[PDB]
Amino acid sequence: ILEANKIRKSYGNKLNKQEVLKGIDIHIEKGEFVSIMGASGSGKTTLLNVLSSIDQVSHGTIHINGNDMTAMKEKQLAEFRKQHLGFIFQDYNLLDTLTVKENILLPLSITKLSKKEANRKFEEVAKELGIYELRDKYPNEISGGQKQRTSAGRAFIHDPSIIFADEPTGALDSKSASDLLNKLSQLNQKRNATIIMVTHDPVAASYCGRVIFIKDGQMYTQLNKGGQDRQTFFQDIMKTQGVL
Amino acid sequence: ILEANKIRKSYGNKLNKQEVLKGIDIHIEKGEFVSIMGASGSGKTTLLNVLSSIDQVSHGTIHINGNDMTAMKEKQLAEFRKQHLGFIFQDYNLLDTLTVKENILLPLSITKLSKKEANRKFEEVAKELGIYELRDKYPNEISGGQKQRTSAGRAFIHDPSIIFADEPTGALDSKSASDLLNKLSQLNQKRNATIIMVTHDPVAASYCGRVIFIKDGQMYTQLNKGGQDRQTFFQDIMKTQGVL
Amino acid sequence: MIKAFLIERRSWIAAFLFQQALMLFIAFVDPSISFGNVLYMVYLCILFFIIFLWFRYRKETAFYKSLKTWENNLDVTAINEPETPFEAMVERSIAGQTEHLKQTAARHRLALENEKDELMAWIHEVKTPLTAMHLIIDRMEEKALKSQLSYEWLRIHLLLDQQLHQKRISFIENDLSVEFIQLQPLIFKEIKDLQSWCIQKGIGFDIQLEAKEVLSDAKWLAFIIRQLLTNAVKYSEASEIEIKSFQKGEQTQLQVKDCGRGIDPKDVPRIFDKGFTSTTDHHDQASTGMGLYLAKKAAAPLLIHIDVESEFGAGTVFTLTFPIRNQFEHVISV
Amino acid sequence: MIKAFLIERRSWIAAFLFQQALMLFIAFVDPSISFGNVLYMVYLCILFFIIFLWFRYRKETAFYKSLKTWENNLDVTAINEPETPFEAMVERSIAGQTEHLKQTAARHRLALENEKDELMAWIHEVKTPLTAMHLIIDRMEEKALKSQLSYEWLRIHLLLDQQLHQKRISFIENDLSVEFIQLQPLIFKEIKDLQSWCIQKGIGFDIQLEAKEVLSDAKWLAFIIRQLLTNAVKYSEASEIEIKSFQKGEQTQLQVKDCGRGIDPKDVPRIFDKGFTSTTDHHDQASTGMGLYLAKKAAAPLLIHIDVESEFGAGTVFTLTFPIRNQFEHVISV
Amino acid sequence: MNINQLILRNLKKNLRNYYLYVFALIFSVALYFAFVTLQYDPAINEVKASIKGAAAIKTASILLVAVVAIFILYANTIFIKRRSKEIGLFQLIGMTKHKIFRILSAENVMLYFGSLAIGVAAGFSISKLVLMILFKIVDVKADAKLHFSEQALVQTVIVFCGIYLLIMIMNYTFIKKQSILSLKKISFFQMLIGALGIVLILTGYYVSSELFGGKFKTINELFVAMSFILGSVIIGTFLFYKGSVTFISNIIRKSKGGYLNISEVLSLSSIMFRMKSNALLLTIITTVSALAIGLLSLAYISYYSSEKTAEQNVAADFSFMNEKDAKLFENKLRESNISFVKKATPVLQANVDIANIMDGTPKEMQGDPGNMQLAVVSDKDVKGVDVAAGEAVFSGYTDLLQKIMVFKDSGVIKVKSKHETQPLKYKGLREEFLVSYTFTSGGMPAVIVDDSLFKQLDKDKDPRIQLAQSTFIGVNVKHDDQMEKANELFQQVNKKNEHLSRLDTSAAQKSLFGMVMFIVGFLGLTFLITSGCILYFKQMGESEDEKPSYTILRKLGFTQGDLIKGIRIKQMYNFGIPLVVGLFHSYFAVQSGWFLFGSEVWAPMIMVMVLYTALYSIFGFLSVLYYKKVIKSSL
Ligand SMILES: CCCCCCCC/C=C/CCCCCCCC(=O)O[C@H](COC(=O)CCCCCCCCCCCCCCC)COP(=O)(O)OCCN
Ligand SMILES: CCCCCCCC/C=C\CCCCCCCC(=O)O
Ligand SMILES: CCCCCCCC/C=C\CCCCCCCC(=O)O
Repeated sequence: ILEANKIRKSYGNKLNKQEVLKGIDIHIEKGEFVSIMGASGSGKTTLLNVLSSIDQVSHGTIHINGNDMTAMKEKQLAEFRKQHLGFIFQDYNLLDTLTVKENILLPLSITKLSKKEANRKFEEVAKELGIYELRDKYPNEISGGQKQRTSAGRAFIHDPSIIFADEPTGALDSKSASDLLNKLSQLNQKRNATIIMVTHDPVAASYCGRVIFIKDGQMYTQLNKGGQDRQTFFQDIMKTQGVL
Repeated sequence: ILEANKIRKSYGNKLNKQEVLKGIDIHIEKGEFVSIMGASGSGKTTLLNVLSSIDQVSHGTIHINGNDMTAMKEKQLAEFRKQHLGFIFQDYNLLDTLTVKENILLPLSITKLSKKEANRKFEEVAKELGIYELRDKYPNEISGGQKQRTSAGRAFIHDPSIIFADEPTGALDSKSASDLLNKLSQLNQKRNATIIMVTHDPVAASYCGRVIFIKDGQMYTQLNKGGQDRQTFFQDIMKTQGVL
Repeated sequence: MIKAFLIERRSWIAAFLFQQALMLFIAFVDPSISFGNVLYMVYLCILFFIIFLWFRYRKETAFYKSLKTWENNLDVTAINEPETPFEAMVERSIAGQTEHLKQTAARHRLALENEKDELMAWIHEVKTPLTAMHLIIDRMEEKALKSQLSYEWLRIHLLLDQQLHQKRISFIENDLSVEFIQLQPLIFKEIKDLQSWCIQKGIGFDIQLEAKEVLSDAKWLAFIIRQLLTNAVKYSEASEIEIKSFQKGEQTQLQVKDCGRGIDPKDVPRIFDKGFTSTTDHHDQASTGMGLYLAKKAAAPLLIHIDVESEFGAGTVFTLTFPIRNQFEHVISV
Repeated sequence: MIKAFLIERRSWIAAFLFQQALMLFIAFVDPSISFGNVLYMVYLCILFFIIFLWFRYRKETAFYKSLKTWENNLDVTAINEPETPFEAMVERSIAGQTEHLKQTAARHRLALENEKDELMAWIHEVKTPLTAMHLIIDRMEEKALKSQLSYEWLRIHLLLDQQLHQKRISFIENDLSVEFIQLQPLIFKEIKDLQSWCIQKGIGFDIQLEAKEVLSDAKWLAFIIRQLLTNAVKYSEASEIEIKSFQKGEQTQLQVKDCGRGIDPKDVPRIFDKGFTSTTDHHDQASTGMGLYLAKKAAAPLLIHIDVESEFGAGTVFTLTFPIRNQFEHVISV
Repeated sequence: MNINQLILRNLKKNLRNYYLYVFALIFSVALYFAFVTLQYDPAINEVKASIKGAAAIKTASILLVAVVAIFILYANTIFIKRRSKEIGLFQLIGMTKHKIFRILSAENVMLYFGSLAIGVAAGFSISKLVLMILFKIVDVKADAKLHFSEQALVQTVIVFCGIYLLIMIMNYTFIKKQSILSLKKISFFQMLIGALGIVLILTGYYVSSELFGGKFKTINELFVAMSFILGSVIIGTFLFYKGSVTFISNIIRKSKGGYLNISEVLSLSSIMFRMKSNALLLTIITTVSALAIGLLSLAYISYYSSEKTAEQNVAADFSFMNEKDAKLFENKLRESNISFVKKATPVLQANVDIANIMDGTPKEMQGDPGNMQLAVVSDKDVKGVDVAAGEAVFSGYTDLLQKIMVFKDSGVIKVKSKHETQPLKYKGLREEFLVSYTFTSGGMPAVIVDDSLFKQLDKDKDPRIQLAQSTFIGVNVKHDDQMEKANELFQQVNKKNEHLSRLDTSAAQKSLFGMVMFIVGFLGLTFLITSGCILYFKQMGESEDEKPSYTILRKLGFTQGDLIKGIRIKQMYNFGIPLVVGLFHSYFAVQSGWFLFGSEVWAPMIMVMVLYTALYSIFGFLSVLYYKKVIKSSL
């Protein structure tokens, strides 16, 4: 959906200046699960800040479903991102003083929607993510995987189009990580929604359909999978990450 | 050395009863490198968990080294699990603040073996796994194929009776996978030590002597290999997997 | 739990209050001790004691409320983990009683398994004699007495098969096997099994199978066909059974027609009920009235609809609607 | 349990000590109040508090130790009636758990009795057609075919009788009826019942009964005698079975002897075990091997001693020692 | 979602976590109200000393309010940084920056004002206990009454309202500054830093060991050594935490080899990683703790020896300089049914040279060494010794002057008479005193000469340095009787209060130092209760930022019974290291000028240090409780 074209971020703090990004070009379509992998020190987090409209940009044209984030004001941009985007972070941000249901229903409380639709949306999300039985527990007494699954389900209650997601595997073991990635892949197929993961773990990236390797200007290689069986793709991504 | 008869585990939410073990009976002779593999919705992981002391038995009995440990007790079960049954998890589980030698020597510090015996044991163990040149590195500086070897050395140092390996080579490249499997086979060959290993990769399990194909909580035949080369046993394993 | 806690601890409170009352009372008999200062002391002791009582209340009245929480509604794990030694023993006793109940349940399960195993032992020890008797019977020469003996043997064989299928309807879930079935060999086998009844009752078979391939469970389909043929033979005399199979849309249907007495319309919807026996004829007492119920129960997972059309004095029509081929992929794959 | 009580009530002791310290401090800092009277009061109150702690210890320690003795013992009344509300709550919870366990156990037992009754009804409805075939088939003409059919029917009837008595061995005590029994007519009836097998195998009988009258129950004794005769016939080939009954002292001895293959001495002690089958010949696989066990178990309430004397290659002697008449006096009265 | 419910739930969560903050607020408000009520009481005027008595409570209040304000502001800036994830999430959801302010400011005003209202009501309740405590350190037989003193209410309300206004202004800026974001090996520098820190601290101690005595023989050199020592000690304390702990811990770690157990793992990791970050905080805590302990101990040392110094300053129970006043006092004592002992001894003010007798340095000038003023008395009037010709005996001990001016063995003393000089020798030094401090300069001893020699010295009697009265008419009293009646009789003898008694000086000294002891003790208690909470909060954060480690360890076989055992040692080291350094600072501060105050030490320091350690430990245990709470929920 979004188009990356000559995306650059200005700098110039004190006297020393660095340009982390030196040319960015991506053209992707709905129903994709791209992973923008890379290397340490390449400013991938800076790419998240620029791409997620969190940090203001200076050069380049980016069109979110035909809408450019430089074509409106800061308040309008904030409303656009709050009504058309969703976020998942490395560490879950869950209030302790609320329930597993109220945590998921908090984003759609200010919009002033009738209770029945919100209840139906939570019901279907919790059933399709497998936490409906934990309907009214507290985040104090649930496992490590369920907290991250709840955080992921929070970013699906308002039906967005692009799901930005920093590394959702930092504080999870292998079983929970595999379960969460399987749930995300199931979410992608059912409802059309673009997911842009950014992680440097080949195990997490092997679940995707497209991998982009950023060296200094995001042009190193581009794997495409196509018809692999989640193991040959794993070896391919390992070889590509090890060649450099 | 292991002996279980009519084991049955009922995992439910006190509202729905879904048994996953249907009375599995297994015999393992001391000094055998057996494997458990088959399907993806079975209870082989649960079978490996219940063979150890991490999970109890709802119906049946298991004997380890003749010593019955089915009646069980928390303070007794913890002591038994600490004094035997070395484990190799799927994850590295290495303390980052400590070096490569402290992690190996830590489990042995609750026995007070002075210093000379501990140094001699570490010398003997590290001479065979080829990590002796890494006595002072930190875990955030060595490759991803050596932390698994360090974990295996940790599990092998207090000479337990039965060693439970749970998907050791699941997140490694082919070269390091083969190296680690060869090291495990050599260690088993030299000193008598039973290893029970759960794998999803046929060439990883080709190094074994016996294979058990758990299917839907049942037995579904057993292989024995014997006096055959690794290649023919590999092809037989692949064909048997294809039949299922 | 204010009143309960106060009644629980009404001796320590009395001890402290008696202490301070004595301190006040020794102020009226000793001229070397004033009154205002003693009042001040008692005032700084009352305040401290009140605060301490409130804190000890709110700490200690938790476990005995969790106990009432767990008692009847739900949440077997409602009771809080013990912190003081006294509550630990209560928790241990409750857990011990619960595990004793679990052990009793396991013993009852073992007893049920043993009883069921003895049941199959008797089943096999009875099923061998029927085969032996059939082998012995297939050696005779006379007509009428031998026909009567064959009728009795077939009746007992059918009854034992009904009993075995009733036993197996509990484990049909783990025994289902769906494959292509040829209707003609199955119908011929059922006719051969029921040869003696048809010979004695003078009942023929009209085989007109436009459709020759069906998709269901072969064993249970044969069971249903045999039961329908047996019912038609028993409830009809000097009549020909017309068995017609035709393809309607994408689903195959099989029709069995008899020219017997028929079923009264008031009892037609209740024919499939368990244990139902008609009071129209005294001979219906010998019929167990269990074949139709078992057939309907077994046909439901096979996506086969059973319909009955009976008119008194005309006959009865039974039709089985075989499911579509595509509907079994969801059963094989899941 | 001293430590377990002094660790559970540390807060109140600490509060009391702090209050004493506060009183002493405020008395010290003020010139009006003296400093000997407060010290004497502190000493006296401390000793009284020690006595009070002992008194409080006694009751609660006694009750809780009684409760802990209740949880693991064979005494359900070991729990004392609660005196404080917390113990009332604990007792109420335990009573509710016990009530639930009793309800579920009673439901389980009643259900299982229901399937047992249904199974018994099915057994009756299965054994009746055996009598139907007997009535139909007692008209045969050919000698060899009739002999074979009679042998098979007798074997099936013996199996059904063994199953019936296995079912009734749980209520044999409720079926006992002491009466005088004429041994000769019963033995003649048993011999005539086994006529087909002896005709097929050429087995004769010698009857020499010195003792004619015994005191026992008709049905169970007849069942035991029939089982012994059936075993003797099955384990013998073309041999004459001799039955001798003579009075030895005050106890009646009944001897059953056959000239068959006998019983191996190593297997002699193990014949009485349930389901024992001789491995010498494969023809014994079809035999249940439970008739001897049923007879031995039925002989115990009848106070009848069963003796075995067997020789390999010669035969087996079965001896039944009937009890004295006066020994039934204590059983009949109760 | 009914924001009121969220506010209430947040407040309920806040109360059960930061309860030490509430306790500190209540204690501070109560103590401030107590001092302000005590200041305005008209009964405070019975405290008579050099300082007025009602003008020291004002200084105590002004000192207390600043400490309370600093503690409150720092605690409230610690609290707000633990609520950054919530603010970031609320900004992502869609709330503005003028609603988060209200949401997390309405759940704080209720807590603050509840504490303020409760503290006042428990402050009218301790306002008489404070009075009674004060009227026992200074011996006064008055009475204390219970009242309200409404001025204290106004002062307390105004002060704490101002502090809360500062808190709110500080909070608003942080909220209006947040962005939507935020949602090894030893070098050659740390070694030098640690070495410099230890060397500087040791040098400071060694320089502080000399001070009063030896060098620094003026007023513009001593104030250089004091500044040097203070600066060196503070800088050494600061450099100790940055580098000198990492060095020692690194040596200890790379001395075991590779064999480490659970306790060593936890302790070494925690200390090495975290003790460096908080370097300015621990320095302040250590220095202020040392200052408070040292000042309190010195005040107690001075107040302890009042009886002995009063008995030493005046030789007899009463001292008289005028014959008319002495005879008047004896006349009033005649009809009081009290009998007395009177004795008089002439005294000669003569100067001699004793420059050859000290073992120190001639540079200890303190007057002309050839012109020291000494008191000369005969031997006939003395009833204790029988001296001979050419022999001189001194009087008194006066521990202070011994270190300032050491005395050697027998030498020669040249008498600086008008036109003659008879040499004598120093026989020995006594310990009793025979002349009041009026005739013996500051504390200089007095010489004893033979009667025959005195018969020539009094013949000389050079009138150049003689005092107003060369006589020592001093009356004594009989065995223990009513001394107080004679005390007021003596008081009314001198309307000009020119004579000296043996009770008024003691009472004045005791009052003057008792007030200081009172003030310093209460400020020290407040500082202790203040620092404990800050350390507790820092340890709370440290414990919450280590939960993963416990989870990993709990998979290899270790149980909670070992994790808690290791946590015990960790907390012991963490709360004990800042205490021993403060104890050493205070102990080396006390044992350098103790002789300037009293004559007996080791009695006060042990008591003060024991009290401080007990309170510090009772603050220490609650951290172990919190760690036990955290470990359980890390399965
Ligand atoms: C003078 C020498 C001082 C030395 C230092 C002593 C300090 C040590 C002690 C403080 C004792 C505090 C005792 C209470 C601790 C209990 C911990 C706790 O959990 O309290 C929780 C509540 O906490 C509170 O409300 C504490 C608020 C007041 C703290 C205690 C202070 C009372 C008044 C202070 C004394 C005033 C006079 C002082 C003069 C000496 C209970 O759970 P919950 O919040 O109701 O449940 C949550 C609902 N979902
Ligand atoms: C000076 C008059 C009294 C002032 C108020 C008292 C200050 C608070 C004292 C203690 C509060 C009660 C302590 C809480 C109970 C738990 C203590 C424990 O378990 O040991
Ligand atoms: C001179 C007086 C000394 C007073 C000593 C006080 C002793 C300790 C006082 C009370 C401790 C209360 C502990 C309650 C905390 C509960 C822990 C929790 O649940 O968070």
